[PDB]
Amino acid sequence: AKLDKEQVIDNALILLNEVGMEGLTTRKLAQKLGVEQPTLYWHVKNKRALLDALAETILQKHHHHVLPLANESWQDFLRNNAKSFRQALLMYRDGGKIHAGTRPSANQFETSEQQLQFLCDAGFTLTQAVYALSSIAHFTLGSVLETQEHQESQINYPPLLTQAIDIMDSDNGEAAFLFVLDVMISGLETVLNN
Amino acid sequence: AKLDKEQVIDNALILLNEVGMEGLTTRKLAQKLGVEQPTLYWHVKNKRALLDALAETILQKHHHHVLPLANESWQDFLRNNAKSFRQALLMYRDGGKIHAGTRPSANQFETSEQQLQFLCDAGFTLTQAVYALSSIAHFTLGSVLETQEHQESQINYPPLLTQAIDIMDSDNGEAAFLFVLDVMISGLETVLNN
Repeated sequence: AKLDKEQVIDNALILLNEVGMEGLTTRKLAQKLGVEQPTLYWHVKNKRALLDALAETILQKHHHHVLPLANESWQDFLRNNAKSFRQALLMYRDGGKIHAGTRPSANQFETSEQQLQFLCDAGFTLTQAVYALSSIAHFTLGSVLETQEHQESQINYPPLLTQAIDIMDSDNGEAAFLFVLDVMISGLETVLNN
Repeated sequence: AKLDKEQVIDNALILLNEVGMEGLTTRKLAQKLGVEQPTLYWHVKNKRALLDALAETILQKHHHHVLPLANESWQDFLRNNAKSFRQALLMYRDGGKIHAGTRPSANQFETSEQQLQFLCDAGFTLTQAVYALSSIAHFTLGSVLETQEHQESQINYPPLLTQAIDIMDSDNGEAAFLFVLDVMISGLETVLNN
């Protein structure tokens, strides 16, 4: 057959888990596909384009809470959107690092617009809606980077710090994530007050 | 002279700006120092140990709001700690990526303990204090990763999304960062209520 983009990206996702972000290169991916680099080039012009395509595909495949459910409040929508995002980023090795800085793809323009419109319809200004979505994206990304790096690891701390480390690490940052997510929702409610 | 750790790390910081995180390798750093790898080994046993040392040194050199100022409220302390952190992470190429997952070093144990004690003294439970500090760290890290990747880059979006991109990018995420930081503070105030 012809080499198609889905075939390229599915093979790349496999390779990402096998070797990690740093290890992933277009040379290696070409080898895996049994083509030469000029052939792969038409699909992914360089490593950064490859990583962008991986990031987009991981969300498309695994980040499903991208619109509010029927009757869902904006509070529940942000909460569930964040949880869905976090789980999607945790699906692949270096998933957080891969995601950072990427934009929505063409197949996500529609739902990204609807998110913004939804929040505006809830009473947020456009600026406040943009910032609210950024709050969830950035906090979630930071949370995932932290847990992935701690996991990826394969000493006498003071006592409060020793408890702190145990509190963050013992569930891979889940409880802390939930707590902050409710903190953010409550602070946004406060923004809507004035 | 003898090769000392400060000399190793200062040279590594230079190399980090020159080549980036991915490009940075112990082979290249050995070359820069004019030593062989077994000699460098005694300082940094591998790349991950090198990156940990860079992360720690960048905070030591540039992240100065690590304790509350005389008379500072916990609200102002978290705000200024976050701002100080963000600026420190932006000082170096891939500063955000480098930082992710690292722990405080021995020279930061004292101030990390005092941060926790301070928040407890303000009325936070230890668990709430740990989570509050995580909220600032993770959100700030996500904010910096996003701006660094957008900058590091060297198309018809729908209209709200087009405005969203402009709102986030036009000041490298500064206004959004400030807004969320106040959102987090307000939500934490709400936590202290109950």
